[PDB]
Amino acid sequence: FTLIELMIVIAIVGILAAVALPAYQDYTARAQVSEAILLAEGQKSAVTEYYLNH
Amino acid sequence: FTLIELMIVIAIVGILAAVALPAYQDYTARAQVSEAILLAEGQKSAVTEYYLNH
Repeated sequence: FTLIELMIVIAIVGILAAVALPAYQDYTARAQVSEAILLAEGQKSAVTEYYLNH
Repeated sequence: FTLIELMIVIAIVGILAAVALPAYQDYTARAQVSEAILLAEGQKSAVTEYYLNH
């Protein structure tokens, strides 16, 4: 019944390859989001300039 | 599967070195343009003078 001990090791592996990964689709998003942040930044200038001029 | 976390960091780097640079060929232009602005300025004088005289 080391087999159990085995099947234990199996069992603990059994419920070890499921739901043990939080928030990574969450995390990639941030950067994937933040990528979008990276772009309109330059627009701020003429926006300011417009506000600056006007 | 920190490898994922790794490959995530890779992945987020993956789509991080592409299209994250707005409008700079746009911006250089302005000055590159504005350089051209700098020159004919002096012509305005005799232009005025011509208008001034005449």
